[PDB]
Amino acid sequence: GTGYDLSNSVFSPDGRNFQVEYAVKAVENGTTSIGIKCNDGVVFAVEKLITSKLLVPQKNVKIQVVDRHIGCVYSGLIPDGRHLVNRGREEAASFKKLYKTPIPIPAFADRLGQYVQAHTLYNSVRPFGVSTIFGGVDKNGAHLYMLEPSGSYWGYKGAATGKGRQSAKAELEKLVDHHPEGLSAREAVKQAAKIIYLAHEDNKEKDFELEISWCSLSETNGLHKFVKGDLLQEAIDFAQKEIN
Amino acid sequence: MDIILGIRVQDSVILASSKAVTRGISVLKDSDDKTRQLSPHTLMSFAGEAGDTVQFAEYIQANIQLYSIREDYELSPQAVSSFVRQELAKSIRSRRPYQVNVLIGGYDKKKNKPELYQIDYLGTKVELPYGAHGYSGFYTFSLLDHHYRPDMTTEEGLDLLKLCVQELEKRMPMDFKGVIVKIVDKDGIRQVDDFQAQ
Amino acid sequence: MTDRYSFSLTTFSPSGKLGQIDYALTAVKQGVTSLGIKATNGVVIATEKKSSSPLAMSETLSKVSLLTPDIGAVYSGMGPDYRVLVDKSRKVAHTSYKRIYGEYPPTKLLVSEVAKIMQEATQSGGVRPFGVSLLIAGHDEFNGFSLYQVDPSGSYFPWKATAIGKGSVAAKTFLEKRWNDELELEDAIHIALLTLKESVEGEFNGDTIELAIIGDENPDLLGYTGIPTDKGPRFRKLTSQEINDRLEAL
Amino acid sequence: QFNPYGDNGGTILGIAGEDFAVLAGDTRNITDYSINSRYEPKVFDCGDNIVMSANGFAADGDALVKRFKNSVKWYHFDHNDKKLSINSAARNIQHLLYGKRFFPYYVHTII
Amino acid sequence: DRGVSTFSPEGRLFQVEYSLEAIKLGSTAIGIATKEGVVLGVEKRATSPLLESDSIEKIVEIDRHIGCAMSGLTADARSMIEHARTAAVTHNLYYDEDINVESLTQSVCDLALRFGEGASGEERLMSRPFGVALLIAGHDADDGYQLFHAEPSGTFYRYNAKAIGSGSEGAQAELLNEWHSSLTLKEAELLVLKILKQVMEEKLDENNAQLSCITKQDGFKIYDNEKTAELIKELKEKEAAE
Amino acid sequence: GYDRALSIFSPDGHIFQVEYALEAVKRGTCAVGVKGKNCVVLGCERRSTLKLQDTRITPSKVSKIDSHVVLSFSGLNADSRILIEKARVEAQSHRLTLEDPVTVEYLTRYVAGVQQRYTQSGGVRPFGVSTLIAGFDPRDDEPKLYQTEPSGIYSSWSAQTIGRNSKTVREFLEKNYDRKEPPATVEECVKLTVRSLLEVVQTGAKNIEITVVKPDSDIVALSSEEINQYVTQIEQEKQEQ
Amino acid sequence: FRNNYDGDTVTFSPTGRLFQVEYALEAIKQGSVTVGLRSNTHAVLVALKRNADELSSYQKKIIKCDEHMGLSLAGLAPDARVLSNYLRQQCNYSSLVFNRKLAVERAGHLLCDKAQKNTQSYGGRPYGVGLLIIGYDKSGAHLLEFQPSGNVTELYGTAIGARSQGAKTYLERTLDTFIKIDGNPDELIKAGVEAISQSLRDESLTVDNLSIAIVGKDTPFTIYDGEAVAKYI
Amino acid sequence: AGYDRHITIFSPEGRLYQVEYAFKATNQTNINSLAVRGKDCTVVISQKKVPDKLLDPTTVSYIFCISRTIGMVVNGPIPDARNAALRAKAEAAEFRYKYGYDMPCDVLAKRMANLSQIYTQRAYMRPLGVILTFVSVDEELGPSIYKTDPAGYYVGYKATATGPKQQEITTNLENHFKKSKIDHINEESWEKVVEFAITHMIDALGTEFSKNDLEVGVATKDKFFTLSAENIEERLVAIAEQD
Amino acid sequence: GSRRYDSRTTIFSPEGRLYQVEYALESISHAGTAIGIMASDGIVLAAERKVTSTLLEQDTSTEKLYKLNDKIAVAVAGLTADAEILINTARIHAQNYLKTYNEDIPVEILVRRLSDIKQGYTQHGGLRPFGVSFIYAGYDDRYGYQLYTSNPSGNYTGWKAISVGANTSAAQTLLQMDYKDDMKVDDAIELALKTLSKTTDSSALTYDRLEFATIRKGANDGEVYQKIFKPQEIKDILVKTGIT
Repeated sequence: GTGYDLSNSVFSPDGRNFQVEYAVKAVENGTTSIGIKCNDGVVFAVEKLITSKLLVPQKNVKIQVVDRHIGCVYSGLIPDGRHLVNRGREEAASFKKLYKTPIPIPAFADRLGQYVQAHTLYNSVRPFGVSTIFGGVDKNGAHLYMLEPSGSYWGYKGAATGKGRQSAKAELEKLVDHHPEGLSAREAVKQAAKIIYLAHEDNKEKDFELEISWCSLSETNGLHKFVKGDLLQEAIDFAQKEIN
Repeated sequence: MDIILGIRVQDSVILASSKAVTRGISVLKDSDDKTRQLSPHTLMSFAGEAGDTVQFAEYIQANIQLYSIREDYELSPQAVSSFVRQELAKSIRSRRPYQVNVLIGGYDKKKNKPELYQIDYLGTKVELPYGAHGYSGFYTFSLLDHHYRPDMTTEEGLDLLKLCVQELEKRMPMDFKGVIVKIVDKDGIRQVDDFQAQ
Repeated sequence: MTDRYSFSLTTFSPSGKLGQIDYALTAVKQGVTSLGIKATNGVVIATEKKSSSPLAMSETLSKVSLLTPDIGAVYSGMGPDYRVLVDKSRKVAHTSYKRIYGEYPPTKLLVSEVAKIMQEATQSGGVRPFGVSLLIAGHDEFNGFSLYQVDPSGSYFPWKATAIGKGSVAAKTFLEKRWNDELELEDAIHIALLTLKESVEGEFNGDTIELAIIGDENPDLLGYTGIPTDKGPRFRKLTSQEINDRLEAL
Repeated sequence: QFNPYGDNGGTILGIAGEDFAVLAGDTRNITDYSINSRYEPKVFDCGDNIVMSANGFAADGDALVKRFKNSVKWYHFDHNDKKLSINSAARNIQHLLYGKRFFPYYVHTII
Repeated sequence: DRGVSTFSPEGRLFQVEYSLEAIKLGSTAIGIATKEGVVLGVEKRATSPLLESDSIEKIVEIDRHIGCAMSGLTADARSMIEHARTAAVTHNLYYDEDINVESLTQSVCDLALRFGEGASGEERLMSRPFGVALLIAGHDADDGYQLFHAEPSGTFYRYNAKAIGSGSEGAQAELLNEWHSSLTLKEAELLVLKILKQVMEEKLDENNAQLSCITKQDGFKIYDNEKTAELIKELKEKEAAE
Repeated sequence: GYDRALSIFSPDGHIFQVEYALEAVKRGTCAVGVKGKNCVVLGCERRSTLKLQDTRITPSKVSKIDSHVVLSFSGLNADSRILIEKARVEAQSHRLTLEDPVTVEYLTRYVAGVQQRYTQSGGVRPFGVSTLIAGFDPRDDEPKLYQTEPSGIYSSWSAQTIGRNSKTVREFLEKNYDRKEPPATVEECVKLTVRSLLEVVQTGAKNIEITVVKPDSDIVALSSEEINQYVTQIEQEKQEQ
Repeated sequence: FRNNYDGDTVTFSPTGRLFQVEYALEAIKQGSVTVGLRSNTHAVLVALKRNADELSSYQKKIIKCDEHMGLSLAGLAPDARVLSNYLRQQCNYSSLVFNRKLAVERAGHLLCDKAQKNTQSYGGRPYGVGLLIIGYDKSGAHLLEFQPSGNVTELYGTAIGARSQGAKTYLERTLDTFIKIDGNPDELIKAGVEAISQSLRDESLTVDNLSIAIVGKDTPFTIYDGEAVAKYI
Repeated sequence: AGYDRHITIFSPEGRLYQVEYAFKATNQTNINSLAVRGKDCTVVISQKKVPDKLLDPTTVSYIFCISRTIGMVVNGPIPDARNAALRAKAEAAEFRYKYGYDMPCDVLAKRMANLSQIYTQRAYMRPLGVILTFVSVDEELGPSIYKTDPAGYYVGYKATATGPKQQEITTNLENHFKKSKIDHINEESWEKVVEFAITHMIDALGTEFSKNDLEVGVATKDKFFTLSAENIEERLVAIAEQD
Repeated sequence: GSRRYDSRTTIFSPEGRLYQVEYALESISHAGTAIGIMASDGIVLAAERKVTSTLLEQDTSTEKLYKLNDKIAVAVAGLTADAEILINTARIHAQNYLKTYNEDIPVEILVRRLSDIKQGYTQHGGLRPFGVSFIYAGYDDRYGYQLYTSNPSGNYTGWKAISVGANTSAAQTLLQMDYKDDMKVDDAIELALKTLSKTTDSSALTYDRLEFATIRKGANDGEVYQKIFKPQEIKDILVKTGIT
């Protein structure tokens, strides 16, 4: 019969969880966000749809930091993203309390992965309406991950989710092919700005604000920092030049 | 300690309890009734810790009255004493035990025979022709071993208790201000209001 | 999180039928045929090892299980539901009996404990009944040899001989003809191999058939010597060779 | 064995007038034979025209004043910014003190 | 089925909105607040002549300075009155003063939305909302004479005059024209008694209708049948005048 | 564990589980209570679906809460035992703490409070029981008669009936009971109780039980013959006309 | 469609929506209008209170959280009480433990996380009230708009409730004017009164109807009602 | 009545549809995997499919290292796979701490199958839509293959296969063991046992592999380890110089 | 959530009836007939075994007649497993009373307590009621020989002669026809066998399909004795009564 899409943990006749697939629809509806892995770090960028002139510029921060080396950005239901980062912050602090060393990125990825997957096992809980792009620099190199409402995550050379994910993925694939030797942290910030502007065409009706963050071993000492001031404007100009 | 006396004769149980309530230096009350009626044919006297003594007695009284209404039936003096023993047996291993020693005197309407039970705070129940708690037993038991007969009438038993009280007034250091005497038989429970000079 | 299923999943229908029990019994009917025969000096329990794949090792899957050194059990229906019941039955034999009386429970009491576990899976909140019927054979000092059948409802009956599973109707009819109250243990094993052949479609040998007996004490299976009162377990599983030798005299 | 209590000395003084009230107190904080501070305020303004000082064990004194100042704050939140009267404050402090009856604030408080 | 704390497409709680319908079936309760005092009046509504009408308790005392009237499922009010009486006495114990009428009403309304089958917030152990509305009337030194209308929704409004129950819609429209900011205590007494007579199915007498008032001097006082009967006679003579 | 809200509001402002609980009362055997000048009488009818019962041990309809208070009911027999037990425990608890037996009003207020609690608690259904609580206040000779219902609402009556055909017997009492002159004698108070039952019972000497409560813990239940003498006298009143 | 997926907050729709959250947003639009606006020194809350009858009182809309923080409500009053009391505790926790005035931005984070927990778990319901939080901290004046969905946004000026679009369009146009009203509380309030009058349709804002609150550089959060708002009518 | 296919309760036929649909979820990944026993080693081969170019291929894995000795390959969605992987690792560590020796392959399989049974009986827990294959060289049983499923069923294998094209690989292995008359691959070194597993994988599926198409896990005495892309490359060169 | 699958076992019908209680009574009406008859010198328990085979061991079988106390015994109609749960708790309650008061528990108190447990499943818990009807045969020093019955509703009544299970209407009519107040146990044994033989759904009433128990106070003792009849003892009395 039917009704398999009403309850969360219910398997449909084809072995699918529809409540999870319905949560992905909330992500696809959301704002576009990207992540680029470079030669010694990662760069996160997010679109910020300006609804009206009443919004205070450079205030409504979307990119969140976990611990001191991990940066998180998500698409879809913003409150659901904040809940996941809050859990991640507790999970990162729990690791550091017992093991002294800050939580590794592949370790942190599993910690969020198990927590999101847990919300697909019970009908009393709702799946997360967010896809989270996160990463940082640890003991052995940089890592980039993208998490799904299903709990599925993988390592990425370049990640993209949201409204204009297709336009972003196409631009990210161009970078992987043209740069087999590896992009630099300086180049990744400029390129992330361009990709967001090009992915904005799927939402070109509304004006937007750009927000970039980066974690590089040579540039930021392996700590997560926001791109501010001159470097931010340099990236915006690089994007505004190549949009025409 | 307070004086709690009990004697079972031919057709009744007689309980004698001291009237004095002393706190430290002063005798506050000289007319205290250290006994509670659990049922129409069962009476329980008590002595021990200042607060625990009345609190335990009223708690037992409430449970027996609750059973009497639920079943529309009076429990036998044996069944009541077994209930009291178990309550004290649980108490001794709790956080703060009841330090109460009780004498249960009742008339079994089914057997048509009087019964007397002695239980301490530990939960040690024993059936006796005569019983006393505290230091009263040190004077009275030898008296009752000498003068007691099972076929004695209620009047004979009252005379024997009179002989016990006179000894306790002579040899004991504490002034217990006399005793209140109650009779439990087939007709129920009545108080001897003339024991001051019987 | 938290089990929000605090209500019963098995309820009384307008007709008076308990649906989930009836359907659990339907699942037993689909299961492979297992049988049990009680003799004068022993009890035999047997079943077919339905190999899901020829690559799969049938030895690593025991359908006949030891509960106590004197009590054995076999099933028909759902494998996983049986396996967890065995673990629960083994533990309840210690916790509810052996750790109190210093000895293993009699057959009738261990069966009663298994029945309680299965009964609770019928009434308790947020569970389904066990999709298995069990045949429990055992021996104790004061009852002798006995055989019991436990159902998904929690109901249990003692038997002289019975079968459950696929062709339970046809097997019981054949058992009624061959059973008498003067059978020896070897005679009961002989009839067991005769009755089980009618249910088996493919190969009928010591590798496809699982058989165990509750008979005499085995001091060779005890593992230690010195205590006169300890004489060994009465439960013994027959090896692949021991079955084949008796299949030649079929 | 760990002793949770201590003594910080000092002395406070409260005199009521016909239309005024004073609450004085020395600014010296000490421990045993050593001086901790020559200026450490002991009398506090708690709002609603009420002054308070708890003298004895400094840690318990600070905790009590901090709990009372916060009790006045919540009194405004729950009762439409009503001014806490001196008799209402006194009754409230009783419950603050008796709340820790079996682990007392080691102070002599005056309002 | 459906949750007890489920929202409607209009933005309302089903169980709360259905609870208001139960109050609409209840007996009429009218309150009028004046500068001399607040007057409360209810309809007894006896189901049978054999029923002792004086046993009907729909106006209760919370404190000496606070009283309230109930309408709807009167059995649901018993725990609310208990909480109100406790909160008033507990405040008197903590602060050595009388509790404000606004503060008392707020404490009662803090129980209203405490319903659900496991709502995430605290521990709301109640299967359904209360089926009763309250008319909390009193006096304090800060705001003077007050009249509050407590709902099962958790919200409370202050009124100069309010009518709740069966004839609530017609009685409120009557209160709109009759009320002014200079009414005396006696004027409000006949006014409640007049409007009750209009909405009541039975003829108004001292047995099926009860009056009460809260003043600064005497406090909350329930009018006995002899005192009420004299006011009904006075109200009848003043209506027959013109 | 189980906290599913069974008793809930409906579109028209009704709680159906409480509404159907009164329908269970309408099914149960009729119970009537009348108060005179110095006594209260409780009368209950007995079912006749099966007749081979042992009348000695079969639980009677009128149950004593305390030595001075009694309780009769209508509806489910299983639910009533829980209400009676809770009332009996509270009766002893009041005697323990207040050092004074309960008033009829207070005991009624408790039983009604328990019933109301079951109408807004999760995982429970309301009691299918309406009760009649009668007796005398400690050291008081004024008769008392109260009624509770599944909804939790309680009130005092001069005369009240509950159960099956309670609509018919109430009409009788409404036109036979006068508040100016309540049955001043125990005899005429019992007569009015039997007369009201005979409107429903339809010739039942063994189907009518009468219990009389008097001041100062004086409760007595009438035997079959005692009640039969009233029925015989009442049947003559009709025939002499 | 909608009827099958609006039973509880735990259920997503095929399009990826939460209807129980969306219905909770409809409770705001039913509520009375309230306006928030700020400059570089002060922040003002102008709230239109609603009366049930002409005999009823105009229910309070502005709640004080701390000496430097406060908020206005639109929708369910008890849901506003729960969230404001929580924000009262959080402001109090920061002052007692850290001797630190809670930042207005962080106050919005705390209200976001608490409202989110009701939108993911079964049994619970979303809050049915929109909130406008103002405050002056270490980074100047602030204004935040809270939504039952959990979404909190920092704004220069905004309005929520019935007919709130009229006031919001005005503030979007007057943006460059009221942002520069520094060192003058009266003119910032008058700009908010001119904003709330743009949403008027039924009546005109009167004495016992108007509610104004202000917090700034040298102004602790104070609420003005009745006689104190007469010079702004 | 029609909710018998929504929760784990019995249908009129005595079936559990939620368990049956959990079995169907195992083939969602479209990945085939086989397991074979050597003379003193156990090898697992699994298909590795990386569709997106943006993915880091090193992170894409369905073979998990449970303990020092035991390895596990999974057929089904990765979130449920990692859920079962974390639990198996937690159970393996606890067993060693409590009982003083490394958990055997069959015991871990039984424990994980018993947990799968609980989701089959209890209503609030959904069954994990994954098939787990445990492999190790036990200190008592030797080379071991044990496989669990959503039903709570488990059994030992001489050799096994799992996936969409499971039947084709299964019959291919069957026919080899019917020919060889032995239950294992008679070879000393593990490299040739890996080579055998890749060869019979190619023959059954009818598809050629590159070094990035496969995923290998080798279990030996006291150690389980996974082969890198270059380790598989060396193995693919050896089978090429035979065909 | 889980609300969807809730049967709501403890709810009233529009008429004022309890669905699950009514359907549990329907379940018992198909189970084997159990009869209890009280005589002037004892009580007789008789029960018909439902579903029997030639290979069914009867010697060790006990499905309907259970021993709670040394003075109290029960007849079972309905689910055998559900009965044993209630029987176990009844045996414990009997021993708890003996430990507390040093006296054997009066018959009614044991019956009421067991009935109150059945009542609990009727009002709260959300679980199904026990599909069991009991016939209590017992003796105490207060009322003497007593016969009680209880059903899934939690209601209990006293009887002189009563039947539970299948064909109760037919069995009760035959009992009401031949019962007299001055009956002897031997007469009551005969009545029980005659009533069962006429209400049996099978061909003939044999010994292997019957369970028999008598509670008499032996005149040559002065104490109450319970006698659960053996397979041979049932076979004997079947011939003597004229059934063979």
